[PDB]
Amino acid sequence: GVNLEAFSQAISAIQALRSSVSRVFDCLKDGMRNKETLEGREKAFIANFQDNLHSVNRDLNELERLSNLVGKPSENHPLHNSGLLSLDPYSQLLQAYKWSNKLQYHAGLASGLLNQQSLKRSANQMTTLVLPPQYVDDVISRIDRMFPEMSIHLSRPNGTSAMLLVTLGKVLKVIVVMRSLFIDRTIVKGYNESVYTEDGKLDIWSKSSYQVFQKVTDHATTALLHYQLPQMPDVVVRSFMTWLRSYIKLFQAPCQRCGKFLQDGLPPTWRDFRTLEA
Amino acid sequence: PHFLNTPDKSPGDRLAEICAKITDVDIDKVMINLKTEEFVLDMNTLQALQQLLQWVGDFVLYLLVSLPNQGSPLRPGHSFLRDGTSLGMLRELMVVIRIWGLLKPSCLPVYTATSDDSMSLLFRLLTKLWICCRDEGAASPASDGLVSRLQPKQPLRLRFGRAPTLPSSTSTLQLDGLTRAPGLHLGAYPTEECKACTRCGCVTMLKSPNKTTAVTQWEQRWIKNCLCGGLWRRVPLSCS
Repeated sequence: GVNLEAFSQAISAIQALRSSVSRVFDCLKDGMRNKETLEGREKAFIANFQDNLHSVNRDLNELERLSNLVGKPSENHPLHNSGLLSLDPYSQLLQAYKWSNKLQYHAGLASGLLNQQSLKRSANQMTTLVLPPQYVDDVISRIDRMFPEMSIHLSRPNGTSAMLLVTLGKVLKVIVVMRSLFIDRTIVKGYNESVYTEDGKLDIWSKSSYQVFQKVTDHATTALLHYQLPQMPDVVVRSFMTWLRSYIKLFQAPCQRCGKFLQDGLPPTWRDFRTLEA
Repeated sequence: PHFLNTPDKSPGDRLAEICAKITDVDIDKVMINLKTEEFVLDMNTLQALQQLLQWVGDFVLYLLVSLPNQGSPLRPGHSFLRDGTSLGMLRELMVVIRIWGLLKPSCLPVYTATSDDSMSLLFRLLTKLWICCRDEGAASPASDGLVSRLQPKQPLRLRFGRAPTLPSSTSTLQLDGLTRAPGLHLGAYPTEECKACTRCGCVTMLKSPNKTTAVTQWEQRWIKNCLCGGLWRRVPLSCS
C-alpha cells in the first residue's frame, strides 16, 4: 500500500534520536548562568531528558507499520540493470521519473495558487459555449459512470437538451433535465415517488415529494447555479457529482442534535452538517 | 619547597635540582636512581594533579603539535621554548610529578587512549628534544620528523592569558565612561559565570573565594597583587 510514506516520517523520528542526545549534552555543556528566580533550570535538563522518551515512541511507531508486502520484489525497477554492458553508458529516465512527479507536484501547488485568479475581464477579447456535438453528453455520462457504486442512466426523450437520472444506495434518485453542456433545473424525490422510468407513460416530471427532499432539491439547484464556471463543463458536472455523493450516508448530525427538523443537509463546503444554520 | 620530608645529606629540592645529570629516557629508572621514599607528604594531596597540575601536562602536549610550525607566517609561531635551562626545569617538574603519580593514581594522564603510560613516551620525546637543544643544538634532527607524529591524545582550547592595550598612537582617543570601543588556573573557568569571580587583568582570570577546603596554599599565596597584579578587577555576570 501507500503506508511506505509513513516510514519517511520515521526517518525524521530517528533524526531526533540523534539530535535529542546532542541537545542533552549541549545542556550539560554549561551550568547555571544566572537562575536568580528558581532551580527549574536543572529540571530543564530533565526536560530535555523527557524528549528522549520520544525515541521509545519510535519503536511504538512500528506497531502501526508493516501492513503487508507486495509480490514481485524490486518492483520491476532494476530490470534495466539486467541488461548487458551495452545498456550501461540509463539512470536518466529514473531521474525524470522523479522530475515528472515534481512537475505534477509543482502544478499541484501552481494550479492551487491559480485559484486566486486575476482575470479583470472575460469578454470583448474574442464563442459557442453550448457544445455543438451530441456526443459530449455521452462522454460526460461515461465519465460519471466511471465512478463506482453510483449508477447513472439517461434517455433524453424531450429532444436536443439533456435528460438523465441517477440512483444511490437509498431510493432518493435525482432527475436532472438540463441544457446541452451544464447542469440546471434538476429535482429529487424518494421511494418511487417519482418513478421516472415509466411514470404514467414516460419519464414524467411531477414536480413533487412529501416535503422532505424539497430542501435538498433547492440546495442542489443553488449549487448548480453557483458552480457554473465560465469554461470546462466536465469539471462542473464532476463537481456536481461529487457534491451529490456527499448524501450517501445521512447519518451524522454535528453542531446540533438530530431533532432540529425533518433532516439536515447543506454541504457546499465539502462537509455536511445541521441545516437551517448557514 | 612544599615537601615535609625527612632530612638527608642535602635539601630535597636541592638534591632534586641535580636531576640534569641523568639518562635520556625511562624516568622510572632515574627517579629510583636518585630517591623514591622521602617524597610523600600526606594523604590530602589529591587536589592538585587532577585539578591544576594537568595544565603542565597539556602544556608539554601543546609543544609537540606546535613543534613543526616553522613554516607558519610567524617565526616563533605561538612559542619556541628553546632555552633548555627552563626546559630542564620543566623536565624536573615532569619527573617529580611522575613520582607523584607513582605515589597516587589521581595524576594527569593523556585522557584519550594508549594507557596500557603515555606520559613516559611524552617525557622521553621531551628529553630527546632537550638533549638535542641543550648546548647550542639544532632545530627545525631526523628525530624531529618522528616526534612530529600527532598521537591521538592532544587536547586543545587553553587559556594563554592576555589582555588588550591602549594603542593611541599620535592623534586622538575619545571614549565614554562605559561601553568601551574596540581598539591561578585551579579550574574556576566554566562557560557562563557561576560566582562573583574576582579576576585580574594580567593573566589571572580566577575565582574570588577559590571554592576549596585545604588548597589555601595558592589562594593565600595570591590574595594580594599577583604577577604585576595591580589590575585585580571585578565585574558581575550578565543578566538576560
